[PDB]
Amino acid sequence: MKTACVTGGSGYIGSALIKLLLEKGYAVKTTVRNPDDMEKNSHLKDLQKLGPLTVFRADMDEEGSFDDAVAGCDYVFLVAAPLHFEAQDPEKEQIEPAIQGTLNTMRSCVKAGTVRRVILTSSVAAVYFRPDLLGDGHGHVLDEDSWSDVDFLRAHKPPTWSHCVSKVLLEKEAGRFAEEHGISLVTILPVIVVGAAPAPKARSSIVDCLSMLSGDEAGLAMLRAIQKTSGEVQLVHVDDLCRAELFLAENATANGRYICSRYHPTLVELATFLAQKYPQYGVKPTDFDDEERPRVTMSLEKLIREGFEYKHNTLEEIYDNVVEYGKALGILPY
Amino acid sequence: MKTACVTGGSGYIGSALIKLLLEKGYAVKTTVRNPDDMEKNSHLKDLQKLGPLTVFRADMDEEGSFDDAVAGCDYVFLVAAPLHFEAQDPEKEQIEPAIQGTLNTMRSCVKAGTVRRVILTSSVAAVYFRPDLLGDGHGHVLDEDSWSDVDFLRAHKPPTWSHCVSKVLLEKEAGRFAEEHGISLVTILPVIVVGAAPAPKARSSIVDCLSMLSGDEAGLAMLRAIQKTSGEVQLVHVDDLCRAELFLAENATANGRYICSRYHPTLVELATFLAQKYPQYGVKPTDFDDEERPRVTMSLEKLIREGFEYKHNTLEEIYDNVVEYGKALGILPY
Ligand SMILES: NC(=O)c1ccc[n+]([C@@H]2O[C@H](COP(=O)([O-])OP(=O)(O)OC[C@H]3O[C@@H](n4cnc5c(N)ncnc54)[C@H](OP(=O)(O)O)[C@@H]3O)[C@@H](O)[C@H]2O)c1
Ligand SMILES: NC(=O)c1ccc[n+]([C@@H]2O[C@H](COP(=O)([O-])OP(=O)(O)OC[C@H]3O[C@@H](n4cnc5c(N)ncnc54)[C@H](OP(=O)(O)O)[C@@H]3O)[C@@H](O)[C@H]2O)c1
Ligand SMILES: O=C1C[C@@H](c2ccc(O)cc2)Oc2cc(O)cc(O)c21
Ligand SMILES: O=C1C[C@@H](c2ccc(O)cc2)Oc2cc(O)cc(O)c21
Repeated sequence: MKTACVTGGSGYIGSALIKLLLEKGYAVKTTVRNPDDMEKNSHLKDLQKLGPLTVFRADMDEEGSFDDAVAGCDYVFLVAAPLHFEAQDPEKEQIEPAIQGTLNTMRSCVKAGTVRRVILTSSVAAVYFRPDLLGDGHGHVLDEDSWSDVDFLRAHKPPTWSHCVSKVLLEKEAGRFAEEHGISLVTILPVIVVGAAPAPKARSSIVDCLSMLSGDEAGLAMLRAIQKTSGEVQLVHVDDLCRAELFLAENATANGRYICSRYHPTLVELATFLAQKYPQYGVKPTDFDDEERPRVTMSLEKLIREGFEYKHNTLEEIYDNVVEYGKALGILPY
Repeated sequence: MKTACVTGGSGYIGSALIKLLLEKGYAVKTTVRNPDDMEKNSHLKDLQKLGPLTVFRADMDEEGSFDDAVAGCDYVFLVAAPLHFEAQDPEKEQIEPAIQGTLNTMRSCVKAGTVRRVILTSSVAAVYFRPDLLGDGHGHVLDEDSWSDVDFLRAHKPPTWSHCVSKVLLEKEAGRFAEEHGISLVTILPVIVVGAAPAPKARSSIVDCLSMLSGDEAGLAMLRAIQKTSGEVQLVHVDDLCRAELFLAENATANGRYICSRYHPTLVELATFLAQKYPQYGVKPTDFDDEERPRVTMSLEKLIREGFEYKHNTLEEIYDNVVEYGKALGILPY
C-alpha cells in the first residue's frame, strides 16, 4: 500500500532494509548504479519474490537522476553514501561530493511532493569526535547533542578525518535543506553494524566486526583504535538498525537524530565470546588484553524513550548470523 | 501540598528518600522503632529544617502500629526491611515475618483510605536467581518478567537463598493484597546502591560498594559472588533510586515492577577507577582480574521507556560522594 525508496539497493544496509520493507508490506523502489551488473545485484531478483520491488539506475553524482525512483514514495531512506577513504584532496573528492550527492537526492524528494519523511542513514562518526572530552581522563556518555568537531578535524586531520567531516556536514546541510522546503527529515546514527544481509558483494562493516576471525589487519586496527579512544566498541545488529529506520519513518513524533547501538563490549570480551562460539578460527583472547580506560560511550536512550525495542540484545544474539554471511562472502576463508 | 510516608526513616535509603521528598515540597511522615534514640535519628531533626517532618514509632511485627503514620498520606514508600542474619529457621524467622510485616503495613494503607499509591522498595534479589539463565553458560538480559526461582532456592538453599525467597514472596503477597483491596502498588528493584545519605548509622548498607577501599572481606566476597554469577556487577546512585521512587509514585501510568540500575562494570573496571581516583587506599586492580564471563545483566529499559531520567550516568558520578560518606560513618579510616 505505502511506497518507500531505498538508495543504494546493492549495499549492505540498503539490501537488508529493502528486505524488511517488503516483509512489512511496502511497495519498494531502489536505486543502483548499474542495474545490469548481476555480480552486485543478483539479490534484487530474489527480493522481488517478497513483494513489489522496482529497480532504477541513479548516481548521486548525476543531478536529478533520483527523480524517478523517489516519485510516488511516502518515505525515502537515504542509505547510499560515497564512503571509500582513498585520499589526496578529501575536501573536493569526499566531503564536497558527499554534501552535494545528499542534496541531489533531497531535491528529488521535493520534486516528488509525496515524501512524508526522509530517513538519513549517518553514523556515530558524526557524534563521537569530541577532543575536549577524549583525553580529559573522565568517562562520558555522549548523546544526540554531541557533534564531531569539524574545525578540530580539519585543523589536525587525524585518521578518518574526512569521513567524520563528510558525515557532519552532509547531515547539517540536509537538515538545513529540509528546513527550507518544509520536508520532515530524521537521521539515524549507527555504531558498528553486525549481521547477514541480501547483498552479495558487501564488505563494509562485515570486515571490521569479523576481523578477529579473519585476522584482517585493517579491521583489527579499526577495532583497536575505537577501544583506545572509547575504552570499548559499540555494536548493533543490522536487523535492529533496519527496524529502527522503519520505526523512525512510521512514528509521527520522531524528530531530529538518533543513536542506534545495543551492545558495548571491550575487545577482550568480544574475543572471548568469539573464541568460544567459533573455535575453528584460532582466536586468542589474550591478543586483546588491555588496561581499563575511562568509558566514552553512546547513549542508547533516545530510541528507547520513544518506544523502540531492540531484538538482538546479547552479544551472542548480535553475532547470531554474521559468520555464515562472512563465509558466503569470502571474507572468511572457511 | 501532598503528604507521603517513608517507613524506616533511620535507614540508608529511607533517609535519602525523606530528604528528596522534603526538597520537592512534600510533607513527610516517617516511622522508626525508637523516636527517642537521637543518636540513631539525629538526621531526622536536621531534615525538619527542609520542610514538615513528623516521626512515628512503629514496628512491622506489631499489627496496626503504622496506622497513625500512613494516615492522611497521598503516597506510602515501603522501605523498611529486616537486615537478615543467618537464622536456624529462615522460613519461620525471616521469610514468613517478611510477608506478614509487609501485609501489616499494607493494611494500614487501606485503613487510611487516602493512599493514592504504595511504592515497595525491593531489590533484584527477587529478579536474578534463575537456575536456567545463570547456569546455561550463555549471556542473558533479565527484565521485570524474571522472578527468582523460589522452588529451586528452597530445594538447594544456596547462600542468600532466604533473602531472595523473602523478597519474591513478600512482593507476590503484597500485589495479591493490593489487587483484592483495590490499592495501587508499584515495586522498584534496585541493584547495588551507591552514594551518601542523611542516616548517621547506615554503616552496614554501603559496606559492599566501598569494600575495595576498606578491604572489608564480607563486602569483597559479595562483589565477587555477583561477578562470578553475572560476569559484572550493577550499580545505581541512591539519589537516582530515590528520584525513580518518586517518579513511580507521581506518574499515574506506572504499573507493576521496575528494575533500577545504571552502570554495570566488571570488578576490574571498578577497581581500576577506584585505584586512580582514590590512590590513597592502595587498591590493586590485579586483585580482581578475571576471565571474561557470559554477561547475565539487567535490562534498564522499563523506567527509561516511561520517561524517567538518571542523573548519575558515569561510574565516577555514581561514586561522586560515597567516599566522604564512608569516612563520616567510619567505614574508611581517613
Ligand atoms: N556498515 C556499518 O558498520 C556502518 C556503521 C555506521 C554507519 N554506516 C552508514 O550506513 C551507510 C551504508 O553503509 P554500508 O555498510 O551499507 O556501505 P556499502 O555496503 O558500501 O553501501 C553503500 C552504497 O552506497 C552506493 N553508492 C556509493 N556512491 C554512490 C553514488 N555516487 N551514487 C549512487 N550510489 C552510490 C553504493 O553503490 P555501488 O556499490 O554501486 O558503489 C553502495 O551500494 C553508510 O552511509 C554508513 O556510513 C554503516
Ligand atoms: N543498600 C543497598 O545497596 C541496596 C541494594 C538493593 C536493594 N536494597 C533494598 O532497599 C531496602 C532498604 O535497604 P537499606 O540499605 O536502606 O537497609 P537499612 O539501612 O538497614 O534500612 C532498613 C530499615 O528497615 C528498619 N527495620 C528493620 N526491621 C524493622 C521492623 N521490624 N520494623 C520497623 N522497621 C524495621 C530498620 O530500622 P531499625 O534500625 O529500627 O531496625 C532499617 O532502618 C531494603 O529492602 C534493601 O534490600 C538495598
Ligand atoms: O561510519 C562509521 C562509524 C564507525 C565508528 C563506530 C564506533 C565509534 O565509536 C566511532 C566510529 O564505525 C563504522 C564501521 C564501518 O564498517 C563503516 C562505517 O561507515 C562506520
Ligand atoms: O538486595 C540486594 C541485592 C544484591 C544484588 C545486586 C546485583 C545482583 O546481580 C544480585 C544481587 O545487592 C544488594 C546489596 C546490598 O548492600 C544490600 C542488598 O539488600 C542487596
